[PDB]
Amino acid sequence: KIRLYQFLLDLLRSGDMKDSIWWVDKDKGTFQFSSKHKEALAHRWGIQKGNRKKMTYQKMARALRNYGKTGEVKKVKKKLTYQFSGEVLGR
DNA sequence: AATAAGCGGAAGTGGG
DNA sequence: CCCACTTCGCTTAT
Repeated sequence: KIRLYQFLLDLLRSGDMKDSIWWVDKDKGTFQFSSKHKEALAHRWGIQKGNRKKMTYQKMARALRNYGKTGEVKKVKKKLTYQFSGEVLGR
């Protein structure tokens, strides 16, 4: 199956769900979620995984926080803003 | 109080 | 048993 960071990057690269997520600085890999439309994006994540329960942004963001040590996706100090690693962007 | 964003421990569940 | 997520209490700022 597809990893969450790759699902998010795929969305960004295709301009699907443009109301839900967008680049802030695409060269740096900084991207941002919509306050009001993030739940439809998380909902789509959960379906794509076939999960038992419905996926919510909180649980998606819980998953994102695990990337913080290994580094694929880091939280930026702005509202709803994260950043892909350079390694993630090069692939 | 209310609310949205943000955090991390911990047990559960996947993985041709 | 780790991967790679998946499913409260706490905390801060408005």
